[PDB]
Amino acid sequence: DKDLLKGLDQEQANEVIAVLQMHNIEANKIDSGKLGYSITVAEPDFTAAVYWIKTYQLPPRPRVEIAQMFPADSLVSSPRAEKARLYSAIEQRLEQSLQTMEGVLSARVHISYDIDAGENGRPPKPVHLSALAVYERGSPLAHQISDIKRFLKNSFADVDYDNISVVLSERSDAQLQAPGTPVK
Amino acid sequence: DKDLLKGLDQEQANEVIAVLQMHNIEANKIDSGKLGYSITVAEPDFTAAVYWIKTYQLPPRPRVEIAQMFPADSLVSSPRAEKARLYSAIEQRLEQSLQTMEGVLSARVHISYDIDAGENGRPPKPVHLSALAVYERGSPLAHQISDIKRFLKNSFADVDYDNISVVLSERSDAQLQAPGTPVK
Amino acid sequence: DKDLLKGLDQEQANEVIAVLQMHNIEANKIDSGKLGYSITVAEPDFTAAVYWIKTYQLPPRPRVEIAQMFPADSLVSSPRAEKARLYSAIEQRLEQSLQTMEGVLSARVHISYDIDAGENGRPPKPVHLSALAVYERGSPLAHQISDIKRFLKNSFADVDYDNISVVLSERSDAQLQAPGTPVK
Amino acid sequence: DKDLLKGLDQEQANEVIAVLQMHNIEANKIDSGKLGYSITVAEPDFTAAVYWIKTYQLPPRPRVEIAQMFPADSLVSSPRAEKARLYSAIEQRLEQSLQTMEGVLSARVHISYDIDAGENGRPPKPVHLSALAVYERGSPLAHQISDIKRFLKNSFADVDYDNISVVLSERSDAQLQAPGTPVK
Amino acid sequence: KIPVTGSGFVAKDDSLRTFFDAMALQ
Amino acid sequence: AELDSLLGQEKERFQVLPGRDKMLYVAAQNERDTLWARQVLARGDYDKNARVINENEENKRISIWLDTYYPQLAYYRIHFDEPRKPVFWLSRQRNTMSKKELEVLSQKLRALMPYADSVNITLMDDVTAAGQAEAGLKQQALPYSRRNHKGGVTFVIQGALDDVEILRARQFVDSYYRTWGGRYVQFAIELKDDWLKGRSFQYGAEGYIKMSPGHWYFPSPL
Amino acid sequence: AELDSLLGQEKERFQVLPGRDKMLYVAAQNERDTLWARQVLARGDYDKNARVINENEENKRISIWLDTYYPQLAYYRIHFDEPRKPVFWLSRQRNTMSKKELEVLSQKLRALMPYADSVNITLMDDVTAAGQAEAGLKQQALPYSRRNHKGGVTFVIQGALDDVEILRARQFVDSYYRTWGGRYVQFAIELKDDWLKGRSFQYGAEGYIKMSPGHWYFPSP
Amino acid sequence: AELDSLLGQEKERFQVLPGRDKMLYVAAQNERDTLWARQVLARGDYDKNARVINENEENKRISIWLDTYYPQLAYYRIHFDEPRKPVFWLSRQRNTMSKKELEVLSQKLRALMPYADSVNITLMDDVTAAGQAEAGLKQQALPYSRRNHKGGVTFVIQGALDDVEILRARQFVDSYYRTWGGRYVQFAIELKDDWLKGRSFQYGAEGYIKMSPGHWYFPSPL
Amino acid sequence: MDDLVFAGNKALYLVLILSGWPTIVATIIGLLVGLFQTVTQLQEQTLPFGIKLLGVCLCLFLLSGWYGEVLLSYGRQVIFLALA
Repeated sequence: DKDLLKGLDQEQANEVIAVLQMHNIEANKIDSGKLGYSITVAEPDFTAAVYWIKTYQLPPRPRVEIAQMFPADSLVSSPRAEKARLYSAIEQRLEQSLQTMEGVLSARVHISYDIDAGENGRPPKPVHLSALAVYERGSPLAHQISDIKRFLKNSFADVDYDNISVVLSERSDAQLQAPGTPVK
Repeated sequence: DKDLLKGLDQEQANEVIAVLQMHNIEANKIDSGKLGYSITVAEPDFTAAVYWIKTYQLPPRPRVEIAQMFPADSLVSSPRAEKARLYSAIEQRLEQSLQTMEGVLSARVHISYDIDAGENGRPPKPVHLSALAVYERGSPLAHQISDIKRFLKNSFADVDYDNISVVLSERSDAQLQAPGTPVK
Repeated sequence: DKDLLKGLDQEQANEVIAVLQMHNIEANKIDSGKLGYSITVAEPDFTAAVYWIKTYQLPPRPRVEIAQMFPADSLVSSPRAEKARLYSAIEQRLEQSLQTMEGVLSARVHISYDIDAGENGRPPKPVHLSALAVYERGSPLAHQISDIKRFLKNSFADVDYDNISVVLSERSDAQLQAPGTPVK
Repeated sequence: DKDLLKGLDQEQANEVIAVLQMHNIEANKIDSGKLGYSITVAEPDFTAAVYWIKTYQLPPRPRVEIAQMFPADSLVSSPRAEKARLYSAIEQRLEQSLQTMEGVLSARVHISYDIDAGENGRPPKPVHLSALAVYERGSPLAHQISDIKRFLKNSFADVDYDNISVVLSERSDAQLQAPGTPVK
Repeated sequence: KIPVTGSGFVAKDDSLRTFFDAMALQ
Repeated sequence: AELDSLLGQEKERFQVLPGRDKMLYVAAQNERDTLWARQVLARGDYDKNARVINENEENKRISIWLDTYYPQLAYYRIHFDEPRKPVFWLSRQRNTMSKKELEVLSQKLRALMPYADSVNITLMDDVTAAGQAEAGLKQQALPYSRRNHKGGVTFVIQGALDDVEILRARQFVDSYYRTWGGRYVQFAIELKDDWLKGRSFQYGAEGYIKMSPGHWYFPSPL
Repeated sequence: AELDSLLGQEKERFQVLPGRDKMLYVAAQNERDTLWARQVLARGDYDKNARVINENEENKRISIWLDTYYPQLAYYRIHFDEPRKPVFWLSRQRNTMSKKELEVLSQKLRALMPYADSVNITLMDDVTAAGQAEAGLKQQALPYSRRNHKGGVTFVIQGALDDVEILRARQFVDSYYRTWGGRYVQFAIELKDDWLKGRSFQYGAEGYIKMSPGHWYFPSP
Repeated sequence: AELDSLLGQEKERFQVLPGRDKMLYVAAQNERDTLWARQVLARGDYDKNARVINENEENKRISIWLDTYYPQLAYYRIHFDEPRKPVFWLSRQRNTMSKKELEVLSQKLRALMPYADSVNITLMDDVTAAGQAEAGLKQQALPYSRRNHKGGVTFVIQGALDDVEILRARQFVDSYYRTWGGRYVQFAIELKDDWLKGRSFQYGAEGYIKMSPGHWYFPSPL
Repeated sequence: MDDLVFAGNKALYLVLILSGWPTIVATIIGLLVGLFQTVTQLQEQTLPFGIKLLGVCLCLFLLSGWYGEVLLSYGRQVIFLALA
């Protein structure tokens, strides 16, 4: 049993295993105290497991939000940083509210940052949104694209129905069976 | 007995259990005192438990409010921070008051945020509201969109009935039976 | 007995127990002294009890008021943080006066908060109010909607009858019998 | 058994191994604790492995982001540094939200940086995007280019459909079999 | 694009100069 | 232990009916007592088989069978006041089956409900179903608009209504759906912002003329 | 360890049908009960062979088989209310097969489903398939626009609909696709913002929109 | 160890065909299940020779052979709904082959696929292949533009489309390419902005573009 | 008045950080004069003011390129906030 990743995180190790079990190779998660987890595979599956590490770019990075670049713990903050932290808290709250609809498993919302409106005498521009969603299969997902557009429409100042773009898709086929150890 | 998540919180482990028990697998919640909770599953349903961790993005993250980005213990306080820590309390007080209606189980309310209207010489814009809800089944949920809209209409300065959008639905089928231990 | 919640307090435990006893499962309250209360259900009632914890979002969050975001023991006291603290105690006092009517069990009042209406040259707008109520059954609840509208009308500067909205409803059916121990 | 690299990182060592296994030579990864890793190859496979190190420019450099050239530890912050740290976080959130589409293995987004408009008296220019993607094979990759443009169009203020350029391709043939030890 | 079934002129706060030009064809 | 003793102390809200396919049907009356009696059979303190039925969920179950085996059928509701002899309210002026075909329909509906003994089929009238909806919508003094068409009618209530006319329209509609169902007559309570409650006139050269009901409403300057 | 006891406690939501190719079929009725019953057979606590059938995934499988060996066919659905005898809703006014070719089709459809004793092919009228879609759409007070063409119709719902109307349209489309399917009649709900809210306009023969006191817009019909 | 047991627990998503050249073909159904059975045969836990086949890869494998030994052939797709007898769809109104030449084509296509028994060649019509594409493109209410030419047609779907006419066209092109192949008729979903974005122009046979109130431009006749 | 309340805190936060660096370097070597002489005392009171003045103009000769650009930036920022 050769190792290929160590010093990982609890959230990262549950994703490397889910990628490897999809492609018929079995991995083992091993705890090491405060030094994190480690993932070991068998001997004949070593040539394929490095190929799916390189292809799927594993381990994952922590997901980035715009509010991390402008911390609230600073002493003095610009209005360009306070408006950028406000739009990043609205953008996370609409994403956490889209997962509570009927059939949505995951969602992701983006928003236009009109950050240079108050610097000059030009009026501020209209705002744009763009959302993704993953629906549970078995649903006719053509009619679900108007409920998200009606929900996102009058949740802001003045958007139009052609300034919102929704790209959604059904989920993949389920993986319920064990991979299986190679015989030797 | 293989662990997949450990060091969780109390309301996080009750969500990971309630997600796994919907798909016919049985989990075990073990305490550790100061280290938090931990979740183990059986051996023949470990691959499905990893797949439903990845699909539903478990473990959950805590819910985001706008008043967490402008904390009250700061030394300075711009009028944008006072104006957004005040919209962020009616946004989560109308949500608390929507839960006391006849039939509502959960609700979520969003308000449009207007901050720079009082700074420069423009008049303030109109207010836009949006709401979601989950009703107990057996209800005529098409006739209940005019009572939420009537209750939301005159809780602000001047909104119209064309600026309030309610998207609501009935809850899922009840899960009451036990999953069942894997015999081998 | 499988525990599902612990570390609660007195007001939260009496709501989780009252919710579970409506759905034919019985719980047990355990005082752990300094750590807090606890709630335990049976093992056949454990899979069903996690489903109603997930559905009703138990344990309940504390009810938020607008006078908590602007505490009285702060250094700065802006006029926006003074009118936001005055209007919150008015809607907390009108609710306690609504509970003293004949046949009212609960009520909730919402005043329209105005923020930038004072600092500009423009005069402040009119005041909008909204109220919910839960009545005791057997009362002709269509006729008590013209007494809340009369009591709330001239308790402010100038409101119209089209700017007050009362949404009231009779209470649910009484739960008086025991759930029943699970025999096997 | 002659060594050719040492003191490597974990993420660099998995890519040197994933490159040498593509070209039928077998490498070994040796952990040295604090001092890093080491890649050792066999004796007849040394003159070819030193050729592919020079050709593929291995070991790989860490990937550069624009938010590393303007750290937050500075006591003062110019508006060019704040607008570049804002654009460098939208540039990573968009590519982390492109990998969660259906069929995408990896992606890479580039935003046009316009810096001098927010401080001079000149009007700002339009904003341009450019994306790359790697798809799972068997995909209609001509029809899958019209929703990446739809997703990237209204996540900003005002772009046109010819100011977005998408260059995407499919993944390579899978490497599943073992290389093979040099016999003599 | 203009959903009304009949024939007629709808004026939303006109100013008696724009209005009488609509009657200047009948 | 029998089934009527494993429920609560009040042995009058559930009624246990012996089936014909060797089962046992518990007959609740709302959605709260249905989950109260389903938790008993879910935890499994009963050795035989038992099912919980309803009046709504047993009325959306035998309409799914009916729009596959008997499509183009005109009917209103199935009433379960006496659960051993249900009443099937069939429409009179929209069907053409004879007496011999109604015995076949009354036998194939009897085979779907094994707890019942005989299904009674009564041919209710078709103009009293709309007369009882218009006289009850005129008694509460609500501004309505009737839209008669072939095979169903439709009453629409619009405008900026107040809280009394919303509570009265909800109270009448839920008391009408329980008797007739939403198969023939449908209600359309919607809230827009115009002080005229639905109606609209145009002014020219003689007075006002009443316009036809259309989709567009004129917003109210007031 | 028989298969009907390895599922849950409630023995009502599943129905185990013996097959002809020596295999047991578990007939669920939605996707939640399908993943509940596929987890049992996937974790391996059953020795013999078993499959989990569904209403939809069996309806999309004999429609993949059907448009290779029997192209240019006009049909609506396959109804599985009694799974030992399904009903095949064929069209009447759009195909001219004789009585022998309908028996050959009723034997080749029986050979695909080993749990079915026979297939009941019923021909159905084509006018009432669109009359039931228009008389149910006129009842819900929705604006629409019928587009008849050869071999299918299409209803287009446009405008700035509110929240009551976009919930009454979705409950009718979802309650109509269950019975007839999306083979003949297609619905299309698209919603857009209204250009004339505060504008003054003239309608009729010569129609125009006033976007300003000094601005005219002449829309093309 | 048999190959039927060396795969997963579900013994229905794969299919083992004994070949004619002393081999063993495994018939998967998509690309996720192709790599599941290619990892088994590539990590070496099987003794004899085996191969994994698909439908898209096997359709692209014996189309290279028909670009060398039978050029200028008009065909659509090779269907593998039962992998022992494939159905070859040949064009009827664009071939000039007799009965003997179709037999020597079947005998030369049988030797490429050692798992098959007898390739069945049927002649599909040519006007129905573009009629099902136009009647399917008209039902989804999509704007299009048909360009007939010699040996194939072309449908062009351009303009500024919204989010629902993308999803309603991606589900039809994928459902048409699966059953008819992309050999004869091809769609072009070219999503672009408005040409001459905010410019007033004077179209038709003597055209100009007004770049400004005082600027003319005379390109190709707009 | 967000730009008014931002330029007032930025002006006083730039006073604290510009006047704190030569004040701490004026008392680090001022403590390294008094603490160093605990053995072989020879203490004179007016002696460390010359070394404190050399230590002030030394660190001003280092920070002269930084003290200019932290005022050049705030100077260009405070006029752009006023005009446009």
